[PDB]
Amino acid sequence: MDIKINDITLGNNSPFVLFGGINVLESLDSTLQTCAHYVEVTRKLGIPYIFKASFDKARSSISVGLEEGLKIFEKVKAEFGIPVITDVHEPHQCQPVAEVCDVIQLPAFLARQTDLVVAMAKTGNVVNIKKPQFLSPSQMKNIVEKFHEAGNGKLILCERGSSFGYDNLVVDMLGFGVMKQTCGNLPVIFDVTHSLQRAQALDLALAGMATRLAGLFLESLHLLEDFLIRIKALDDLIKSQPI
Amino acid sequence: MDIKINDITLGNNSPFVLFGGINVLESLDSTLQTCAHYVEVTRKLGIPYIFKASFDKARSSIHSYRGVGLEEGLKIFEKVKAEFGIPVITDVHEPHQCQPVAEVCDVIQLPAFLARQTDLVVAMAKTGNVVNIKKPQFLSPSQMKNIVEKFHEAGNGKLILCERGSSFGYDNLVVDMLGFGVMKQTCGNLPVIFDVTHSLRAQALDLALAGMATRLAGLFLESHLPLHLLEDFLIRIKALDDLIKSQPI
Amino acid sequence: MDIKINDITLGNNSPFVLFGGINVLESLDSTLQTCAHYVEVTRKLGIPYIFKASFDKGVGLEEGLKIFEKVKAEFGIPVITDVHEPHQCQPVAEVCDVIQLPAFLARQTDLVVAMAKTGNVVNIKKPQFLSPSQMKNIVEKFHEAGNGKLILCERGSSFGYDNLVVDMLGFGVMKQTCGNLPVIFDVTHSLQTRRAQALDLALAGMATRLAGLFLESLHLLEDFLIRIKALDDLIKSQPI
Amino acid sequence: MDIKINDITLGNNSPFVLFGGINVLESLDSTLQTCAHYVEVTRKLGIPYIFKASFDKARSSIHSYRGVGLEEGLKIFEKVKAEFGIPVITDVHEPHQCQPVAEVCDVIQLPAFLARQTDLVVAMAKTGNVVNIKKPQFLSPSQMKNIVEKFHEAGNGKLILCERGSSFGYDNLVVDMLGFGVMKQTCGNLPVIFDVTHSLRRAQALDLALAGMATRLAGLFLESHLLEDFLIRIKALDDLIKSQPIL
Ligand SMILES: [Cl-]
Ligand SMILES: [Cl-]
Ligand SMILES: [Cl-]
Ligand SMILES: [Cl-]
Ligand code: NA
Ligand code: NA
Repeated sequence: MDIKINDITLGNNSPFVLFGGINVLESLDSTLQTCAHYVEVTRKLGIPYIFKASFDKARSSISVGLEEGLKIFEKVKAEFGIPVITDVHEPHQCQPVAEVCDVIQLPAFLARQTDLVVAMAKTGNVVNIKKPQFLSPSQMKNIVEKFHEAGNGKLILCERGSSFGYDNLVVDMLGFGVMKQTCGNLPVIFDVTHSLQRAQALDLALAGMATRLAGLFLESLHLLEDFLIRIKALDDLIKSQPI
Repeated sequence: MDIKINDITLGNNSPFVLFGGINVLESLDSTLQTCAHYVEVTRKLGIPYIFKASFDKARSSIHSYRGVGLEEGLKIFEKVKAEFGIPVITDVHEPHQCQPVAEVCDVIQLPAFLARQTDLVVAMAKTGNVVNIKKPQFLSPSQMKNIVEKFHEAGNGKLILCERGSSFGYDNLVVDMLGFGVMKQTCGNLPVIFDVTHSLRAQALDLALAGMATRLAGLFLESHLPLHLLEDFLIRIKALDDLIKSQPI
Repeated sequence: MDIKINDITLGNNSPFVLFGGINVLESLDSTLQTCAHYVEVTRKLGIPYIFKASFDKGVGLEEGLKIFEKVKAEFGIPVITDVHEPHQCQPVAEVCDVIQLPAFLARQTDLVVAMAKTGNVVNIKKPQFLSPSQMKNIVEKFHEAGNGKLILCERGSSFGYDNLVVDMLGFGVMKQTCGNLPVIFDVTHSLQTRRAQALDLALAGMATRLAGLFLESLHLLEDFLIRIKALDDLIKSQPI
Repeated sequence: MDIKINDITLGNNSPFVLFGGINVLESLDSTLQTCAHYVEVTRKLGIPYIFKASFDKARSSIHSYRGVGLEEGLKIFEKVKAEFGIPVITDVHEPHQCQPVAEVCDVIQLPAFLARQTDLVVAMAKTGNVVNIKKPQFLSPSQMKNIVEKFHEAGNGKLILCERGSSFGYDNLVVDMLGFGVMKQTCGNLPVIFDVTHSLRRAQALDLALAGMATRLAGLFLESHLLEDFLIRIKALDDLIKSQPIL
């Protein structure tokens, strides 16, 4: 199943879409500068692009938030004409965030919170569902089920690694196919950035994209360019072969 | 460090406290009947007892009943306290809930999945209430100190640390019995309690006895084990706890 | 199921047996020194005791087996050692009451068969990568090769990289699926990924009701065992 | 570091080499027939190929056939080499097997369960042959350097590291795609190959094999027109990856 995000087509048999941006919105000018760089690189390589940012470091020490965050996203969308993606944490956030942000993201540790699931679904926006670090990939079916029961089928599934002992993550490359097979071939994307815990990012990205995926998260010599050239070469090859 | 909870002393070298009750508040009379059975059995055996329930929580389907909700839940907690004279514990998900819940409930509980969330931590801290911190299944025991430090910074030192197992492959939990000691040593010997119900019956008994062997402040369980085998179960736990606690560290 | 080892009754509802000794036999005099201490401590505590040692990581099988014979003569206790080769099993088992399948060799069917054939009691070291519900597959093999006198020895489970964790639920899974054969707990291996830690882990494991405790390890052993004995005595006095 | 295995160049920046064949040797006829299929497919695609089989090993039942044994097994290997002109690989379990096996078999393989058995390591090293070290599922990739050091101390540096997956809770194996790089960085860029079969459906094996090979590896190891379609896909990805300069 493909999802149309403005003029972008996202699907497991389409050319991969890059999701990327900043960890957390600090200011308008630093956001616009970061987004400009991604746009420039993706444009010249011909890779579709969706800008990503959080308005919150929710876990940091006692060390811009919603209304100002949305203002910045509005400007990003005006200047560059691309879609954006952000995370939501509470039901009450969903409708106002969804008014501006094309894709809204369910954090992996909140995936069981059915009140947030309902509030997200109700917006009718495209939703990115991050897989919990503890969950079998065949269990993503059950979260997909909830969204469908809540009346939203515009769903993206997002790998971010699995718990591996204490304080470590491994990515099970078999999980991609399991999610595609059990969840009706919804777009599957790979959060490489959060899976890592640094040519390691490139190895990981390439291994994941070798399984035939809709897209990838990457965080930004011209390292981003160098990575994307290689990922695009691999993606183009894989997508040119019959499934 | 011990924590006083009304007349109860909670401490890693005190007689274990039972935190027990039900999953979600659904009905007043049913709550009172279940609580009555806990109270009756714990009184019979001389075990300190704190009644547990959730007023609002996610279930396995989007429309399964989440509980009576905050306003009716606190009314039910009030009736439990008035009838039985015992402390109660409940969880919260959002900062706005922290004050109204803390006014009524003796212990407030930070769900394991929210335990790294700063805004909720600060809001819970500022109630001044005793707080039960559930250890996320994806967190190492030496990292509990980071959560404790946030609470300390925000002015609240009355903290309990609650084990509920660690992710082990897919869809599975193991409880590291060494984690208890790591939490004691790294978090200033705050009370450590063991949620055997969510760490998973012959099983619950084995796992409870193993955990309590390491010398813990308390045991945390839900029933709907089977309610009637509670006395059998608690007899064995109290036996072990009394033996362990009666020997010097 | 209980197993008789000479005068000892080994079983999940009998008083726990200690397996303990030295890593590798280096000399006769040394062996007798370490063993005498274990015997002296355990005798006064009333804890049945089986002396454990390897004959090669040191002195080799020829010298090793003479040493073991001397231990048995002097002290009158059973002994336990690992075997690595099918040919070794018969000669070793003439002397050593219990013979041990190393964890790394657990899938080596020709050793299993050669061990079974001796009719000796066998200690099966559970690999850290084997689940407790798969131990029944090793037990199957020994049963088909005609030997049912098996002890299952827990050593911890792989937990991410390097680290080990002991699943306290695995003890019960092994009892239920392997016909309640004696289960013992190698607390030491489980740790080498310390005094206070070994005590907590040993107490926790023995709280699940086990046949024995297995150590790869001013009066630390005696004081450790007092505590373990107290727990065990309590647990074993409770109806199952 | 590359390794020359007759006319084959094995290394992390060379075209991938296929290792595969049969589980245990039974007869000359049976062996030649399976090996012929591998040879035909790999020759048709221009993929270097090393035939694999065991002469003697444990099975999943105590009375399953362990294989034809050392003497007849080596006779069969000799004939595979003469008939097809390819290198072969087999595992050894005992120091005393190492010399005669190494007389015939181009690569000798250290089973994962024996990875830390010093006396076998030494005996394997002393043959001077190319050695394949199977990485235990309970050993981390940074632990492989210790095995490598043993071999080096015993005088043999012609070593391949073979990934097989890692223990992941109960029963499951996961392959850490990051472990390949760790092994290359810590072990002097010795050839690393991927045993995709133990690591575990054709669909599944394909995904996993492609993922591993995307990290840039010396070879692919199978414990076993289907093989053709599979290899066509692996070669496509390998050729692409290998054709680009290392970043
Ligand atoms: Cl709870
Ligand atoms: Cl959790
Ligand atoms: Cl041992
Ligand atoms: Cl292995
Ligand atoms: Na030669
Ligand atoms: Na040679």
